[PDB]
Amino acid sequence: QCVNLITTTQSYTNSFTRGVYYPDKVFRSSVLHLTQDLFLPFFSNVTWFHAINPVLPFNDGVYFASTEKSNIIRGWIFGTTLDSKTQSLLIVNNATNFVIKVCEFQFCNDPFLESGVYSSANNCTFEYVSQPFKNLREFVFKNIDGYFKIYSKHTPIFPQGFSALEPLVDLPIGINITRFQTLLALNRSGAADYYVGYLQPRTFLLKYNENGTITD
Amino acid sequence: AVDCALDPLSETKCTLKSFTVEKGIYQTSNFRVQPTESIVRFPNVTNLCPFHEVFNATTFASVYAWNRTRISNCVADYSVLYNFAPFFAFKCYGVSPTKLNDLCFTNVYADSFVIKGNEVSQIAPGQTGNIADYNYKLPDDFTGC
Amino acid sequence: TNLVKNKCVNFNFNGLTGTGVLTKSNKKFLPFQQFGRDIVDTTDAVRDPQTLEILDITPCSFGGVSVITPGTNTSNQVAVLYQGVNCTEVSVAIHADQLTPTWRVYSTGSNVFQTRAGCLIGAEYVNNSYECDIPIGAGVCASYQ
Amino acid sequence: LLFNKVTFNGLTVLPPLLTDE
Amino acid sequence: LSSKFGAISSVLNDILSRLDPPEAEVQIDRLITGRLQSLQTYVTQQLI
Amino acid sequence: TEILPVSMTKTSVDCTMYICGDSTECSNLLLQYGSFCTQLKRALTGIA
Repeated sequence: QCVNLITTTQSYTNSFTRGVYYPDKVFRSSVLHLTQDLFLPFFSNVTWFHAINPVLPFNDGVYFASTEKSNIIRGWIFGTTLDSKTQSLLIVNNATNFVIKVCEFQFCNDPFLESGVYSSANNCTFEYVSQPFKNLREFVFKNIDGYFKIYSKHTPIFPQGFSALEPLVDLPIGINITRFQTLLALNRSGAADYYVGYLQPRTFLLKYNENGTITD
Repeated sequence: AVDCALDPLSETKCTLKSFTVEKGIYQTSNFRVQPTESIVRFPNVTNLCPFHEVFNATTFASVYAWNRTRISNCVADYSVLYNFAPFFAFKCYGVSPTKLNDLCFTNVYADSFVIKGNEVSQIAPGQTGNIADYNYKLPDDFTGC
Repeated sequence: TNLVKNKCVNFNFNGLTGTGVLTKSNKKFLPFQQFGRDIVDTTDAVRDPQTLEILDITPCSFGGVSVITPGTNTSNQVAVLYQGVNCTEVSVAIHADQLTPTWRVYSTGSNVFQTRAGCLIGAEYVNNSYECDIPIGAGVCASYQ
Repeated sequence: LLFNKVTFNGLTVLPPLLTDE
Repeated sequence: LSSKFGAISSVLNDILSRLDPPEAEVQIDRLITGRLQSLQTYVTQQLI
Repeated sequence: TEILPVSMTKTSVDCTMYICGDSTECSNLLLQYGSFCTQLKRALTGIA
């Protein structure tokens, strides 16, 4: 059901130092730690989508950022294929909690948000619900060693600041994820802007303060 | 002879390999305070598996229409199953019931069904019978109890 | 197992094994991070998986053992220097059998002196200054007078 | 001024024999 | 000490608890060789 | 002004807690490597 259209703006983020997250659960006080992990390169070409939907590859990590469109960008789909022949993920949010379930959903052509995304319910394997908590919403998805990691951090007011993304869930689903798709949550009968960046194997020098927070 | 663990003089004679030690200070060994106790700490066990609801169910399904329940993402506490009648008959294959409370598993499946007394011995890998061939059969490489 | 602090014990915090002294820490951890590491990547602080309290991990006391002797030709009396440790810790590890060297020097009183190089047992500290005969460390020397 | 300007798994640091004093 | 000189781990407690004593022997031997080489290098540099 | 180094930090190594750290199997395996521990301890004592 085609109900929306997007535009691809590939050239953006001339000044970008946002792709930073906590690589592990280790506390460090006034320590300059050298980390080799899947980070987002600084000043990289992040694709900007201006929707008024398409499938995007995962390729070992993806960065997601959303504008102050509250309750608009509140869905994410993951899986190697959008059909019932293989397992697929499904994540939804209601600005207070996160509901995650992985099943062999039969996705439609353009899910818009529930029967609006899938048409069947095959033999699922896992389901989870997260704990409760202009603004900026950043997200990072990883599928290393079967554990699906998600990092997030909310901050008011995009390139004029620095903030590290804290881990939220560590879903041990173990499914193969190659492609992903976002849900715009169209109103039943827009200005939804979201950024998509891909992680790469790079070395970073993390700066920890006295309280154990990544400062730079 | 010199017992090297008797006194510090014997220890410095051991280190110097000489019965006569010269005036001075000699490093013989290193001291260390041994651990007094052994502490093992784990988070509170709260995600209990649904086996309690499976065993405490009112009526089970038939032997030919048994319903399988999926057990995952929970702590398999096998000690709580003793609250029912003590008529449990344990017959495991490939795993020990005592060491089962210390191992990990990916997915656990529980099959429940009601049969008579004579068919209890038929629920085992390699058996032959009416129920074992037309109602419920276990594989040769079955792992569980 | 229950939590024990201010005591050298073998701890196991959710798979993190080791030995050390657990004390109350002033470190303000974040909810997602559990254990802390210093610049040399050694575990120096952990959180209780149940109480959620941050506990400093201090390695149990160790150091070199030095024997001070005037020479076999003079006398068999010796003094022991526990390098890099307070005399109180040595007294605690001697009262309760926790010290690695099985031999123990008799503490007759006024013979256990605390130096900046370590705890000295077997020699009495006098206020008179003499020429250094046996160098102990930190300006303290020993002699047989 | 000179003193103010100039500012564990088996490794022990031994103090010098002569102190700063 | 955090480096595994061709070993599955460097904690010296996971090796004795995961694999058999025969293979744990060669793993501990590799770790001992690595740490002894490190100590020798340190002592040589300290002598220089 | 002329500044000249006179001494450096005196260092001692257990040679056993570093390589093994309260491991009995590691100590028994290290006992087969000879007197490298003794040489290292003697060199460090000489430097000190």
